[PDB]
Amino acid sequence: FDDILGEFES
Amino acid sequence: FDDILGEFES
Amino acid sequence: FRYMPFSPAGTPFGFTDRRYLTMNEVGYVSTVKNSEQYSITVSFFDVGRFREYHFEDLFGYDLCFLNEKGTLFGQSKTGQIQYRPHDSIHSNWTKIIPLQAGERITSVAATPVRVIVGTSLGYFRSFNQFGVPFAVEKTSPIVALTAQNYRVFSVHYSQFHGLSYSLSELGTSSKRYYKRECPLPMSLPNINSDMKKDANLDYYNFNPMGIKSLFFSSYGDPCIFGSDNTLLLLSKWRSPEESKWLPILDSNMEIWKMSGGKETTDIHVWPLALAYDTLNCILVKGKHIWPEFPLPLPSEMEIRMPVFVKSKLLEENEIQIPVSMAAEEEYLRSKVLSELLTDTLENDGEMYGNENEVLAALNGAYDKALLRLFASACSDQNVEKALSLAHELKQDRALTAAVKISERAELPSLVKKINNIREARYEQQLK
Amino acid sequence: FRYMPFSPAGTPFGFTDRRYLTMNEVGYVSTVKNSEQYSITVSFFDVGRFREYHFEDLFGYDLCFLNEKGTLFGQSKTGQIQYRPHDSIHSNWTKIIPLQAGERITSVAATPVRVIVGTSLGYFRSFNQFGVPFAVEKTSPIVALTAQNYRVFSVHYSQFHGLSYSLSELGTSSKRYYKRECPLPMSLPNDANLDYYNFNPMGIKSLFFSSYGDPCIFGSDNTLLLLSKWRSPEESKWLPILDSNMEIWKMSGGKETTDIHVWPLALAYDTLNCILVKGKHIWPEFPLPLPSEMEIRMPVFVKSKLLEENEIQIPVSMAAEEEYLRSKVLSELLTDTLENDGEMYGNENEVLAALNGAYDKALLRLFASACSDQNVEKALSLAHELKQDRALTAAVKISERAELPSLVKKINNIREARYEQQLK
Amino acid sequence: FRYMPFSPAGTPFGFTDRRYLTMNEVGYVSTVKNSEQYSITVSFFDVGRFREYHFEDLFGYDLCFLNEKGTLFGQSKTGQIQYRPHDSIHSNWTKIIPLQAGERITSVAATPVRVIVGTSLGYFRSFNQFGVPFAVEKTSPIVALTAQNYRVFSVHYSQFHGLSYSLSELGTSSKRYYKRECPLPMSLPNDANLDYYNFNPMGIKSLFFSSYGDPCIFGSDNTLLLLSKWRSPEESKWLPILDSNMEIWKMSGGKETTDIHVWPLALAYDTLNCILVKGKHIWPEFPLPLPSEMEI
Repeated sequence: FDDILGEFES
Repeated sequence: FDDILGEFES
Repeated sequence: FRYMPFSPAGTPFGFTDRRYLTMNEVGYVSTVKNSEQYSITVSFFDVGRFREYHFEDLFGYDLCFLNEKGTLFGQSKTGQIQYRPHDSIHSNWTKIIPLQAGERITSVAATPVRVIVGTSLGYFRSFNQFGVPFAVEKTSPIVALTAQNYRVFSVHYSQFHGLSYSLSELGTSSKRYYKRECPLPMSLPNINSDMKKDANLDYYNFNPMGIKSLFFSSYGDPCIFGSDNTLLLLSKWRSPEESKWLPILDSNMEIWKMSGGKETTDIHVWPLALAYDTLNCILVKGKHIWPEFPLPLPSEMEIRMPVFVKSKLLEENEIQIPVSMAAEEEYLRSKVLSELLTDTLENDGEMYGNENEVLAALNGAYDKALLRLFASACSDQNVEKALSLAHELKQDRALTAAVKISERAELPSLVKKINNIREARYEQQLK
Repeated sequence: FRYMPFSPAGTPFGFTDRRYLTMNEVGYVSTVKNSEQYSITVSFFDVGRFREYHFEDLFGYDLCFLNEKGTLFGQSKTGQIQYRPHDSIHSNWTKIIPLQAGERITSVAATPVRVIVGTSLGYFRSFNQFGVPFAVEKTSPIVALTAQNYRVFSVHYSQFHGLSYSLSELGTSSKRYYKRECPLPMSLPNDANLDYYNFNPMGIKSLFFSSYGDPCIFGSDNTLLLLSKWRSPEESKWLPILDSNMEIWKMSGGKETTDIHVWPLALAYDTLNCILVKGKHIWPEFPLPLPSEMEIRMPVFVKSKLLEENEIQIPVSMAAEEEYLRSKVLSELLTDTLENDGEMYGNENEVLAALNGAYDKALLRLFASACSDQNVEKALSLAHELKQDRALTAAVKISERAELPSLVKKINNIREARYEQQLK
Repeated sequence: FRYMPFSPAGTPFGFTDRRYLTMNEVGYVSTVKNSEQYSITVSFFDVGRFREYHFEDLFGYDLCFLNEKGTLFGQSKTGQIQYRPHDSIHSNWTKIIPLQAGERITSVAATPVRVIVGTSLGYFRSFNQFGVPFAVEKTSPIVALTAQNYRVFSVHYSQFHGLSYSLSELGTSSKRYYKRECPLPMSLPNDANLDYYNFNPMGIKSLFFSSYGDPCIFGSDNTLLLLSKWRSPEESKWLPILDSNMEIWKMSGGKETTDIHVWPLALAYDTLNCILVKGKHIWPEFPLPLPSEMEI
């Protein structure tokens, strides 16, 4: 899920 | 300053 | 802890056969051991108004409360109370307060319109002047009661909270609280090991809390007088979040000043009442701290903010007070009394009919004392402190006086800043 | 019981002739025994702003309080106090507090606009910065005081309640209580450091308002306690927001030490300003080390579980839980500040925004783990706690990838439920 | 003074190898010392409603709380806790509570939406039913906890004035106090039943909310104390609405029997659900008698 989490961070 | 003080009392 | 029967300004028998049951501005009540019974005497300070009388006590009343219309007597163990109107219009009446096993009456109080009884289990029983009972309330154990008109000031004690107080009004239907069991910051007696052979030990066995007396002021503010001999007044009691106890008289310090800066051991104060700015009391000269027989004439002790230091009072020297140092106390005292009285008038209105003039003179004394501090601040070139003092002035005419003082002191920046205060107040006055 | 003169972060003499009177984020004040008198030094951490100075103490001041505009000095036995503004522009002033027999001054405090003195008999005396008295109050015996602007945090002690506290504001007109003698759940001290507890029986190493105006206290258990919701009497809570013992343990790579200690100076948002004391005693020495910073952490870390996962490294899932709690608490406090008192430093609004961001971010990591463990129920509960609609969206996408259609429907119910409230 | 692990209506081991962890109107939980570990059994009174079960306890839980939705377990020294929902649809979860040196979990409690942990240092830790932490609060040392929905009733100990109680609501907004460390008017313990007062020094046999939301406590004096009108400060008082000693004497026809003791389970509006114990011990043993009911 790191891509969705990373997507949310930015 | 005693004269100004007396003026306020009355 | 043992709950003892309390009465305002009551004294113990000690090593004698007589004592005072209670004592205030109205008069004093004494009891004498008469073989197997007692002889109670009710005396008055206004000999013109009331006539001293006496009667035989076959019950052993150890509780009493005196007001201007009658006298209330109580028996701590059997629960018998009696109300005796001074005048012949209404008859005496007697009642027996229900008491559980070990429950004692700890304090009684009476006004012309209310009778209150408190017990060691915290039962709060009130009646009207004819003995018609109100609802019975359960509170913390009661140790002391006083009352004025329809209002009651009660002191409570547990092993849990310590000392607390309540402030209430006994209306037509029910009891309403201004303050309910708030902390009571009265200093308790610190009894030593050399006290077991002390001459005054008897008093603290008779009154463990050391509450010499408690009462409403003539203007209706609760006061209490503990073993530290400081008069504590409750301020802002109409505002729960703002209520504060104010020490407004260190009687030890006043006696020290009266004795010309000399430490004494034989002069003591016995509190009767607070009249505006004056403590009604008995000056007890002797080994014991409580008055005995015969009773001296009442004295008067003007209240003073506890801001005086012994060492500084000696250097400037009955003790004389340096006009500058005297101004700080007078400012503080006037500030407190004004704030109290203003709250009284805005909520209860006048009672005696001259309060507004009293308040007016009060505010006058306030600004005057403040201007003396302002003058001193100007003399020391302390513009900052002077400006702070100026902000505390009340009357616009007082702001004027400050400007004139500043002008003579040749402080032009101060003058402009004070005139800014005048303008700033004019702006707020239109909103 | 003997009341000892208290000052924030003050130290005892021990076997020396010098000690620190008081200490915070502004600087430190020390006193040295000079034969029959004392030599007091006032130092600053921002050498640019103020200039370090010293003077001869002919009175033996044992009470002190330092703020950004001046320093307050007190003598517990004689009752003499002195206020010394940092700038030479303003004058020093001296006063003597009246003291009854056995009465000591127990604590003093000062702000740019207020000077406070507390005694063992419970006398509470306040002044303005120039020494003009406002009112004398009688309360429970005072053991410790701190202040900020017009607000005062006072600690009291009886033989009945133990420790209690009051929180008040000294306005232009009157004194008002937010909190009046409520329970103070600070652990009392239960030896090599005995000199300290003879010097400070309550074990209160320091106490202060946070930079954002929340009361804090630091006891012998070395836990930073912050008072939350103090504006609502029925809702007020003390929160442990830093176990400094645990942080030192983590810093030492999971090793128990005996020679590293924390001395609290101040709390700035999320960071404890402090001195790290390396040595036998738990109080700082001479010369004073440079101040350190210790980020506050919710006490939810377990040593045994931290060891298994191995300065100590923290498992992302366990770190997200603490970050969620910490963000939650700080957000709630700061929002309460802004909703009632507004800003103080000028960055609070930005701090709050970043705070809520950190909150949802940590929450989403917990949501991911719950989805990874097929825990649909726990995941839904976590989703309810999300703040941003953008975070609910991200949660939906995570549920989709995790192939949890029942979760998606229930989360979408949350989104629509909020959108519906938006239509009112 | 010793902070012993507390659970509602819990019993000591005594000379035996088994005891009841906790006990109420929902059911009863017991633990048995076996060869190397422990064995925990969770039984119910409405057998038609819940499935009785048992499991191997490798941790040695000494704390327990039971409700209508699940069972909460706690280990006082390692700080380990476990929540087991009655329905298999919901997952069990385990969590370790941080403990400082000398700190013990002293009481735990649960509701359908809350899990509560209290310690001897006064740490108040709250969670939802899935384990998510909501808050950490510092209070006076906790000795006893109980809860109902969002309300919590906690008993605290102070060096200075002894036992106190707090009453609060853990809503969605913020924890609100109705009573904050107020006096607890319960008589402390003043022999065969020696092991019990070593097991529970404060003598609090059990505590709970009534069916109508009122905090109840049941001490060694065997009197059910009810806190009425706790919503209103000026009139919140504790009522001794039941002296079980009297009701036993009435059931005995008028003969003082030191054979019968009451073991409180719950208060359901009009009746006190309990266990009538016959024997030398004042605590129930095995097997467990049928639940009785006492009129108020």
